[PDB]
Amino acid sequence: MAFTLADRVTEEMLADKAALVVEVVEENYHDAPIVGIAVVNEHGRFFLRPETALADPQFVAWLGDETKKKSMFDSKRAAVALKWKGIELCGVSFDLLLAAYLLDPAQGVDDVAAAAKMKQYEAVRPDEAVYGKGAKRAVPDEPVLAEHLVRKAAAIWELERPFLDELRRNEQDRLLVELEQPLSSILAEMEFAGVKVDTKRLEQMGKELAEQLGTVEQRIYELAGQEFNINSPKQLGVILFEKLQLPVLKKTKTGYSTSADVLEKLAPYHEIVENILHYRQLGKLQSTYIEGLLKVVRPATKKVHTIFNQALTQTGRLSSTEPNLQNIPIRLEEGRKIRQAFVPSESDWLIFAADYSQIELRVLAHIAEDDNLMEAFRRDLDIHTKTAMDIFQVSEDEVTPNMRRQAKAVNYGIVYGISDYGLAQNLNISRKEAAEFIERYFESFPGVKRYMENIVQEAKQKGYVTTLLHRRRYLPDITSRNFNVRSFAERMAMNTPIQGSAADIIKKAMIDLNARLKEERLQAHLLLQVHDELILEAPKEEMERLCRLVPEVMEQAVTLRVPLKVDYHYGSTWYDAK
DNA sequence: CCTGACTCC
DNA sequence: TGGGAGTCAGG
Ligand SMILES: Nc1ccn([C@@H]2O[C@H](COP(=O)(O)OP(=O)(O)OP(=O)(O)O)[C@@H](O)[C@H]2O)c(=O)n1
Ligand SMILES: OC[C@H]1O[C@@](CO)(O[C@H]2O[C@H](CO)[C@@H](O)[C@H](O)[C@H]2O)[C@@H](O)[C@@H]1O
Repeated sequence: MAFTLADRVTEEMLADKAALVVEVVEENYHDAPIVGIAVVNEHGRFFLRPETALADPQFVAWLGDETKKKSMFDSKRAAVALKWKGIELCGVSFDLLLAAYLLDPAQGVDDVAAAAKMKQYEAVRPDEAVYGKGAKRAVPDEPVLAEHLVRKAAAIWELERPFLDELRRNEQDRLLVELEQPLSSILAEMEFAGVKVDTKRLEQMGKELAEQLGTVEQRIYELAGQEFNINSPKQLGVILFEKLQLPVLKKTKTGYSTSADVLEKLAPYHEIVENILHYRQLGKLQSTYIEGLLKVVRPATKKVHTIFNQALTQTGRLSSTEPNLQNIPIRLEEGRKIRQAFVPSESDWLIFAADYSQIELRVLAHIAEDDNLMEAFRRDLDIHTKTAMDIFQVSEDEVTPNMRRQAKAVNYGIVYGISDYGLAQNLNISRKEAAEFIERYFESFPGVKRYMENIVQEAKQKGYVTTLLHRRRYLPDITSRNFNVRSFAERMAMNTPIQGSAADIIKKAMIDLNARLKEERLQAHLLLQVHDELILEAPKEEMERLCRLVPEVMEQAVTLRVPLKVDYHYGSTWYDAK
């Protein structure tokens, strides 16, 4: 494959359509080096040294010109790496990573060669083959690097039309061009902005937490009558089931289980299990949300810059890494205080948080077209209280707080394909009763039962299920003769349209919201998405406007057979936005 | 490296 | 024997 290893940018490199590679080899692309650039267009194939091209005013103009269209793979990686150099990338019209992901998330496409494999294109090597793995990873010599980047650009160039044609075939071209590609740009902005962190506060928390871990630890050794590694399920298992001879409720492939559920169930036998559960909660706060977080905060700006993986989950959700900012504690007050350390990036700005209320159950109502469930939402009746009345067969007055929490377990459990066994184990109740709860649920919401049956039938017939905005998931195990393998696929068939349609909706909301913020020239901007909620920061002056704009945009992103409902709060820290 | 903890939706 | 994720310590 012929290409020019160029020493300067020329006009023919700047055509109004091109495949572009802006190579960042570090997995975490924030403030990462760009090791090489390739361009393929109608006029030829070119390799450019970053030091050259990125200092060349014409090439920089071209990159930032939205009418000069680029086809790329993982344009967010390039856009963010470029942002860290103060260079704007616009005009990305095709992203091969996002296209491959929409066509089949199960393939786990993470490099151009893997995408190319989908169309039997083989004139390009896998990245791991060129760079090496683990401790062996290195940028090769220029001629080897140059050929690799050009081959990746040539592949994107040849593969664009084939991928667009299949997407169009699948009714997924708009999903790519109108949803995922614009979202990619919004996520790039979010990641690059980062979130500001009050490190003094975390370090203090860590100091205090270290004291308490030592206290709990020593008390556990007292109760056990022995020292051991409490963070070793293997050692813990010997203490519990051999030394203290507590009952063995469950084994894993490797040995005795010490899961939270098992330890909870052992509480009537020995008090130490409650101490141990507490110790492990504290240890995770320390290791992950104090120490782990502080490791990744940029010391001069005190910001953390997550990476949202847009092409990973099997249902269309994002994930968040290094650090994961989608699993910051909230359920326990001690852990929830971590959120006091997430603060606005400017003086006199505030954090604004908006969350969909029960979006999965509303989506289930919509998709199952169950009159009873639809009506409950149409009238905004508390769905957990409703399900309690049905599964316990009582009037609204007689529903105790605990009955509501059990009904809640049923409501989400049904959405996740739970069995009477799992429900009984989760609520620690009789399995006979758990079975009754489920039978009563289905008797009360017959449309949901028909949905579960129908969607499993559809998956068997088509080989995949689909979401509201035409995302798909293939389920080749759905007709397996093996009960376990088939059962798992059946649960995926039932859950994916629900979870994935919810993901579709919040993504569209993010796009609609950014349009409105820019439309109104507000300084407010998105910081995070946490599956069913959006977190922003803005000047304190803008709260009044956001209180109106943010929920309206989120609620109206799509129109279902039931309303969508959005709650929202704001305050001086993420913790206080409640 | 994998497993089994913890955390979130 | 409930869906979708990431990180950490221990082994
Ligand atoms: N028994 C339960 C309860 C909750 N969840 C989950 O944890 C998430 C958050 O649940 P939650 O906040 O409690 O939902 P709400 O309906 O809003 O509860 P509530 O009305 O009391 O505020 C859910 O999306 C679901 O993934 C679950 O898996 N099993
Ligand atoms: O850049 C995000 C994009 O890159 C991929 C590889 O193509 O994932 C890589 O980067 C992730 C973010 O740092 C890492 O978590 C990872 O392990 C690495 O392979 C895609 O999966 C992702 O969408």
